[PDB]
Amino acid sequence: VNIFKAGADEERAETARLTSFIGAIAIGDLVKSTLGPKGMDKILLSSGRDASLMVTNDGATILKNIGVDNPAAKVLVDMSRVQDDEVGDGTTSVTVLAAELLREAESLIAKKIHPQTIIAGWREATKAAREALLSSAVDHGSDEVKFRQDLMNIAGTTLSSKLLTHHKDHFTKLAVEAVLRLKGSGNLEAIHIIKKLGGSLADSYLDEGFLLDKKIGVNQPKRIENAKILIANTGMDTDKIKIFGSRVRVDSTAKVAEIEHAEKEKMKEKVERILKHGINCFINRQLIYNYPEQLFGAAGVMAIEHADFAGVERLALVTGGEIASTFDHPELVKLGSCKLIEEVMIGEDKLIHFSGVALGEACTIVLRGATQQILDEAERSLHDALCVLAQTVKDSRTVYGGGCSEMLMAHAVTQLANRTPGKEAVAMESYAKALRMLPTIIADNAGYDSADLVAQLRAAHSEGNTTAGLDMREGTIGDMAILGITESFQVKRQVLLSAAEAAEVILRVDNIIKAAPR
Amino acid sequence: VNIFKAGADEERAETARLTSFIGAIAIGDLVKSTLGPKGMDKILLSSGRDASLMVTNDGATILKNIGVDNPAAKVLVDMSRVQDDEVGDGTTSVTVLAAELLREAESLIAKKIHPQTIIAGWREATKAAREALLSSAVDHGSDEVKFRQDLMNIAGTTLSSKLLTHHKDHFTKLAVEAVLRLKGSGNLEAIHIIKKLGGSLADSYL
Amino acid sequence: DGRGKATISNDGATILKLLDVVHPAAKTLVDIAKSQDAEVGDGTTSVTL
Amino acid sequence: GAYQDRDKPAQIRFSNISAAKAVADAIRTSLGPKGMDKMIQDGKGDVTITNDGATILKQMQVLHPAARMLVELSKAQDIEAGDGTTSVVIIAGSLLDSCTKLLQKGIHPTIISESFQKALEKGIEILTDMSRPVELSDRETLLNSATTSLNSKVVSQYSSLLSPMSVNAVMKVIDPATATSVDLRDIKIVKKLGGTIDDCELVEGLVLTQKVSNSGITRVEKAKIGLIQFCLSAPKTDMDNQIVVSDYAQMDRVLREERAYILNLVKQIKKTGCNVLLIQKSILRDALSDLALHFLNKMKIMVIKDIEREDIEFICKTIGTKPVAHIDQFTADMLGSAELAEEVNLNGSGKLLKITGCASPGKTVTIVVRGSNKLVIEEAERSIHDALCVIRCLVKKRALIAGGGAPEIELALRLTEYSRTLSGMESYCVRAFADAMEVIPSTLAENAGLNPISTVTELRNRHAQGEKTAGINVRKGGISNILEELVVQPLLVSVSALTLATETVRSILKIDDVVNTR
Amino acid sequence: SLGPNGLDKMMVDKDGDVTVTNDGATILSMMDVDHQIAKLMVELSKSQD
Amino acid sequence: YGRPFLIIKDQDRKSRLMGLEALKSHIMAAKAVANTMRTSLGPNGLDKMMVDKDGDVTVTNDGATILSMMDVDHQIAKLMVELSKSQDDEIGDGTTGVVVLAGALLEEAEQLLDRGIHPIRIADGYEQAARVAIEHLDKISDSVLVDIKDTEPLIQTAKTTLGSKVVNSCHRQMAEIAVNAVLTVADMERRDVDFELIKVEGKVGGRLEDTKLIKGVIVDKDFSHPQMPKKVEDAKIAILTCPFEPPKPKTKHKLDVTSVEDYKALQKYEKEKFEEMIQQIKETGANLAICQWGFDDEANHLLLQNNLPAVRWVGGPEIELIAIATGGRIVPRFSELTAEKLGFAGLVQEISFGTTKDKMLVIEQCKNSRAVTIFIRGGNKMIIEEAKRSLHDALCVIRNLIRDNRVVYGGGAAEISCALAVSQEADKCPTLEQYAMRAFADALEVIPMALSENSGMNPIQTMTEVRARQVKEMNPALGIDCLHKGTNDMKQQHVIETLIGKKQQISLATQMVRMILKIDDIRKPGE
Amino acid sequence: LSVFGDRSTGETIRSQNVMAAASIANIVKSSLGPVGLDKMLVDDIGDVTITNDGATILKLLEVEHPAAKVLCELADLQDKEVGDGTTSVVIIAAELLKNADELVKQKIHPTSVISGYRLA
Amino acid sequence: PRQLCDNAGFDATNILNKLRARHAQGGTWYGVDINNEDIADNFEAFVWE
Repeated sequence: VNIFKAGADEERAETARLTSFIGAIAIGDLVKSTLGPKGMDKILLSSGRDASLMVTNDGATILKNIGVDNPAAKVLVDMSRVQDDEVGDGTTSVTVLAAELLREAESLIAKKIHPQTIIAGWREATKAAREALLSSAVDHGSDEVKFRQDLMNIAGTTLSSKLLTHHKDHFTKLAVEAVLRLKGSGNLEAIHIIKKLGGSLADSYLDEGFLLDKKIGVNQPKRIENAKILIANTGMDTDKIKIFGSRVRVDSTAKVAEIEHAEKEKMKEKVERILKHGINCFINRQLIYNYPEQLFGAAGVMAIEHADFAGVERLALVTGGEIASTFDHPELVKLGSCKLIEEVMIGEDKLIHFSGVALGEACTIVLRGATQQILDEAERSLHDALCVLAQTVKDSRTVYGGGCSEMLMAHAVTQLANRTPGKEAVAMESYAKALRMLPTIIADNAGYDSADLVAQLRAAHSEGNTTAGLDMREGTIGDMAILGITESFQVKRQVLLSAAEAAEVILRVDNIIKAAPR
Repeated sequence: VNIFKAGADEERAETARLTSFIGAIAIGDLVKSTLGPKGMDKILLSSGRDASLMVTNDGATILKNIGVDNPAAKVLVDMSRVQDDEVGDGTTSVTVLAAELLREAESLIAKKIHPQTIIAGWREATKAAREALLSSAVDHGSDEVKFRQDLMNIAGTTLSSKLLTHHKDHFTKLAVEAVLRLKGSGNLEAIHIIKKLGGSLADSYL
Repeated sequence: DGRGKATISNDGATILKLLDVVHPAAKTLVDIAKSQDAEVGDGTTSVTL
Repeated sequence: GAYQDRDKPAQIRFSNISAAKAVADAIRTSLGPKGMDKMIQDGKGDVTITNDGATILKQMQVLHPAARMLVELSKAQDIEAGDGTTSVVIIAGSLLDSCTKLLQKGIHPTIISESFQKALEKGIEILTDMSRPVELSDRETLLNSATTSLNSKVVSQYSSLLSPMSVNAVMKVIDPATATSVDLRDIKIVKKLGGTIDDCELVEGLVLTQKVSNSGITRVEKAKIGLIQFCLSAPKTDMDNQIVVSDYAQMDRVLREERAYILNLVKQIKKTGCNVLLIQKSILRDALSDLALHFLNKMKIMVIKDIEREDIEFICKTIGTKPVAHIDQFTADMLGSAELAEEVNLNGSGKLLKITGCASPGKTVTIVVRGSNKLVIEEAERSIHDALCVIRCLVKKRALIAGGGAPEIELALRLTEYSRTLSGMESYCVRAFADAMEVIPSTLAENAGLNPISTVTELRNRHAQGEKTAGINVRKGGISNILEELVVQPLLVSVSALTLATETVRSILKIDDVVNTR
Repeated sequence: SLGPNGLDKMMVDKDGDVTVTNDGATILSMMDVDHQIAKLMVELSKSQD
Repeated sequence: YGRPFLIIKDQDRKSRLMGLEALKSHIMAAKAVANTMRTSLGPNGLDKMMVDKDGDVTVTNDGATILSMMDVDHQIAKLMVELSKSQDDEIGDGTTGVVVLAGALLEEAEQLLDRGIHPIRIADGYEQAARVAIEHLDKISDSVLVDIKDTEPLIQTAKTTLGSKVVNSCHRQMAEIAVNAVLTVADMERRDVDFELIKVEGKVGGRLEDTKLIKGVIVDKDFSHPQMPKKVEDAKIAILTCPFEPPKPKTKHKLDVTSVEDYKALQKYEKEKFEEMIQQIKETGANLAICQWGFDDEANHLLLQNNLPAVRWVGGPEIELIAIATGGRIVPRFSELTAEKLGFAGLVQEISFGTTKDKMLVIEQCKNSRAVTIFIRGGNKMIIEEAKRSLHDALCVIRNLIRDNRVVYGGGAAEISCALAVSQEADKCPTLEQYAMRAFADALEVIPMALSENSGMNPIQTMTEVRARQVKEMNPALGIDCLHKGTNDMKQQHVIETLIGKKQQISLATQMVRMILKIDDIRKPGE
Repeated sequence: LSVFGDRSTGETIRSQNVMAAASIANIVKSSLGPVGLDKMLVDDIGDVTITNDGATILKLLEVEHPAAKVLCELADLQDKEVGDGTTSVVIIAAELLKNADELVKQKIHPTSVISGYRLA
Repeated sequence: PRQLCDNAGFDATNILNKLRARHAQGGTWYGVDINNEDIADNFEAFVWE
């Protein structure tokens, strides 16, 4: 008998199961093409935004901008987004990996075993795997040679998936140096990522110093050398007033006349207070009135206004200056100092150059290239590429990729699958088998015959060659240590852990119910 | 560029495969439940015929009465109807068997091996199985005691899936005597089937 | 045609006969083709030009 | 061998190719000395004529995503070169045409790009070889370059007059020494409806579209100019102020004193000796007072209100006169001077301000456009603007190449043998790759209406020993020494075009699917 | 949904939002019933929880 | 002046596309059809499934059927559709690729158009290229005229022609099935054979191998009377048209009975007539009778009363198939039949072919018979239908072979030499037809690429090697190792094909594409 | 391939523009010379306007086709330049258009036409 | 002939300018050749109507 309002649903444990799995399978197979060193990338277009469209390779954004109704899928989309905010790529991996779980798990539904068991064994199976992974990690501490050596190895692995892949060596240095410029700070915001059309992709780079996309004031010096720098947030164009809003009531225009003047003196002395710092460069995120600027021009002192907090962070980071206010104690405030500021023109615009910077703490990467989406996705690539890169600094331990490690886990479970004996062992098989599908998919998009290679790759790991991996430029097994196909342990850990949970939730449900949409 | 008339379709080798494959699997899983000595049966109802309906275990009839859009499934329905013309039950087995053949074949498509090869092995694989199948045959010629003894055995096996199963013994004699009446004549039309309500099923007789 | 039966032609008079004209004066042109076609044939093509 | 299961990508690829080819072929008509401008009517109802493809494409309301990138592609070329936006896209599509060719030729797209990556490396090498280094001081070759760009659009009507105007303007704004990348925005364009394209003018000085505010002062000699920012009206504070009236003598005292305040204001201005007034917008608050104008006109002072904050740098860049925002700062030391300035009278009554002659020569300059059709004026400046751009592009690199397609046929020829040299399937790609370049000369003879195949092959046949100097002539309608035809373009132009296309199509190949979004 | 081996539910909000849970009250909380006695159960568990 | 005016009614909805844009548009349409068909060729090819408007389905590989079932809306497509139909009834398969030849040619043809090249010359050169192809082809053509009684060139050719079809399961048998069938019914004195003499008969059921040609005729009719004995050994046969009832002169005729004795004599005659013809046939000495029309239930029993089984309601064509296969005649009268007109055969026996069905009748005639039937058994209706067409087509090529006993090893070697033969001319071509040459030659190249792609191998790595061998060697007998056999000697591989098949095929294609190139403008009525 | 609109190319629009131009000529061809006969327009609601000068006439006339506006635009400048020739000028251009296209109407290269036109 | 050279894509004017000029005195049956793309005695070329 009808219970809910019209437009409400109740699917119980067969229809509920299937549809959850169907879209999930749709999620996976829609995106499998995009990961793998020989993977592809997708194009996303707005319904109507004058075709706000994005060619994209990262599934998370691919997941981000796709509207899907399957609630279980929306779980996965958010699931990756967490991972995306975790490591950026492998969203590629994580989602598709979780799918094969689901696809294969459904097979056992055909096998008709209580899923409560499936949770248990995989949970057990996972427990062995993450430990098994942990047993395979590699550290490199003060070994700056090998550390920095491997550090670039990590990048290209992450990078040899996006459109920039034809220039991996180039950007490898870029990210490396920039990341080292972070000096153990992880704040990616310390790196600005300036994009502008024009130039080849290869022409993109990172400045030795800093650049700014703002306008100079009135005819202040365009170029400044051995610069003294000041940063503030004290508004000038917004004349400094007394927030409560006192009136000014006067009998005579003389009184207001002098007051306009009085404000002028009030304004003027404030600058001379600024100037008392003996600083030839000043900046503010505030818009600054031109009259004080004329006083600055009267000083022959260059200044820039209205550069938002983020760059201000960058400037303070790169120069060590302390963004300040009211400047009352020049000795108690440390300025910013740089060797040179000059105006350099790029593409179509003059950009604000900061040569000879005090601190390499902040940085900004020049992006020359071909397409908004190219520049956009190139932007998308690096931010994640740095994203792993910082955690690599954060946790300087590594694992070899190229599917091999994942196979090591599967083999480990394959063994524990036997110490199981029971129904769970089947799920142990299922879990391990699903993992082996991932590199198969990679070999798939590489167009080589996966079937033998995984079987052979299983053999060597079953033999014990934990470093034998997969060739992505010739399609065979190989020594990743020789080939540097490595990545963060934390990455694949979250990869495994999150999918494991994702598996848990997707199975545990046995009825979906949709309210009538408003 | 549009080529056909409106409402005409063209699905190529993923969509074609996909929709074809689900239908077969749906067909199988629609019919799997009915086979087995502990098998079940379904209800099929006319949309409107004063609800001309038939609870049924024999899927070919079930296959006959279902309106299906998937032509490959519609292919399968043709498949069984032939079989029912030949042996009547086992349509059950044929139906689900092919679907699982198909379902697994899809996994080879998931395994991404060329279907042409997929054809070749199965054809060969078919060839040996029947050969071995034949090699497993057991004749029974003049051995009337065993023959007749086996003769009834075949029926009950066939009989121990339809509702008569709680009375498999009874009809066992029924048809056995009925068939022995044919003196080798293969014309089932010689047997009449009068049906009428009243009496228990056991009270039905020859 | 609106019936869907396609018809190719190199003889314009045939093409014109296909080309169901609604302008009157043009039909005269169409008539000429028939005459010349009933007389001598291609160049009916030319005849129009 | 390996079996390909899915074809959705391949067809999706083909879809893009068909789109791109359709797009380029549509644009194909407009190019070169025989280029043919096109027209679009906006859905909002606007109407535009254009010969430059980029503007066509920015007018293009393309539905299909791929060419939208191609549209974007040209904008970078426009942000790079200015013409060949014409040429570049037809190169782009032609590549995909052969890229289509290879697709049913079964070759995996990835290798194509690297083959193209190799293919470009040869060409950029070759183009470097064939170019002609030229110092910037040779005015005529710049002029030779100029009309070569110019005889591509309608402005060819007064090309012979237009080209010198352009180059001279560049010379006046550039430094002929640093060989830097001087911005064009320091050049002003004046779209003045009416007149004749012949009557389009250069101004070695300053011109403002706005109109005077004085009735009686029309022409000024030996003008001493002043630009003032602070308003000239009733003094109104940034914060809330109000005169209170409670007594008798408040009336006139207020009444008299505002004028007195205004009086001294003007009195100081006259005391400075300036004679021409510049007033910005003060839309936040009061502007120039009517009363002051009464005084200034009584003081017989040229005056202009409503000066855009954006232009102010250019103007002081133009006039070399720092503005003033406070009275005390307003001083003859900053007072600019001009030999003459006044408002011209055209359009019957479309009256315009002119400032010729400045004691401080700013690098900047302005450009006058006259002519009948409103749309033709806009297209003219587009042609003028790009005319500047290519010169600046030429300023970037002191190397010169003949236009008229000769580099392309050389390249394809040069590619033809090098492709023969290279073994592997890559040869075909390069074989195809060269065959892509084959299109442009064919397009010329098309727009020349000449037998393209006979000509271009003969162009190849000659060019087998008829190197880059020789090529198809438009004026004679045959094949001749284009250098002797003085039809020459800077190296980077095709370089950028060639480079930009290469990266994009590589990105084109990596596409496999488009997913409709929310 | 009861017991360690119980298996829980996923709810879909009117605005397209989702939730997976086992807490029966919350299960009923997200549920949009129309039958009156059903609502009593919903508040029943809610009051109980 | 400027103001609206009507030239054609519905001028609003009279759309019109002209020139190159229309040209390419057709090319775009053409490629779709090409890409539609590419997969359908060759032993590794995969066939399509069509769905009828009345909801029926059909799976097939014969492109003619595929297109015949296809409902397009683009007009040029229909030209392609009938094109294949024209080719099939002309030769047969090869239709497996006939259109594929056209469009790829058209696809590259546009490449010339993209070079601005005028279609007229493009029409010109390809035709010359076509003539070039055939005179090269027949020069390098092999012949089976030189063969002895052609038992197993044809078997190979049948084997070849069936490797494209799903009936390849036991196709060797069916290869034998056809060759016996055709040789029996052939007129070597004529070089022709009517397909009417062939009776296709496929009844669902049994295995494919249960398909069996019948040196005789099978009847979809049972016994006139159920008590009539199922088998008959001797075959003294009567072939009748006049149904076993009172004759009735079909001019408006009626009797006007008046008296008692008027009733009785007719009543008396009523039975008396039946005995007469019952006597009449009996005196003929036949053993079995057959009637086209009806029986009277009375005389039927009376006919059963004298152990003379007959067949009632026999369709026309078959009766003569009976007659000629028996050598027998058709008599419309009882009196005029004599034993000489009687048919004779080896055996007639009804078959309870269905496990649960009514039955069929077969006539195992044992003498020579210019008509014959094939009986098909198998598991699916469409499978029967696929077999029939496949079997039907295999007949034609042997018939086609009957017309011309000169063939070439198939497998893609043939045309391969041609483009090379074409290409060699292209150097002595001179001008722009020179471009036209390599264009079509390049156009011709696709078919092997279709094969190897359907073979899953690298198409180009294959043919490039394939050419060079046929470049290095002079033997034009190296095609595509379709079934993965390391020998390119398709002659030894026995993959062979009649000269005409390709000969008509490409020659057909050329003329069509000529028209295809020939048109520029279309005025489509709005629907 | 553009949404919300097709395109026309070559002779079609070429001829179409000529029809647009000629129409405008025929719009005013009766208002010139010492025998010119004035034009008048019932506006939409009876506020009519008799006038023989095209620039007013053109200005007051709704136009949708682009090039016609160009002539419509062109005349006003002449109105902003002369005052009459409104009797003549627009008639001149389209006729100059008329024959020019006719040469093009066979094959003649437009830019080739322009140069002599410039020379003219 | 002008249509011909268009349908042949030829510079009919130069041909025509050649055509009329050579048709001043030099011979009646000179005319368009498609393949030679220029004047010829089509009569001796057997272009006979």
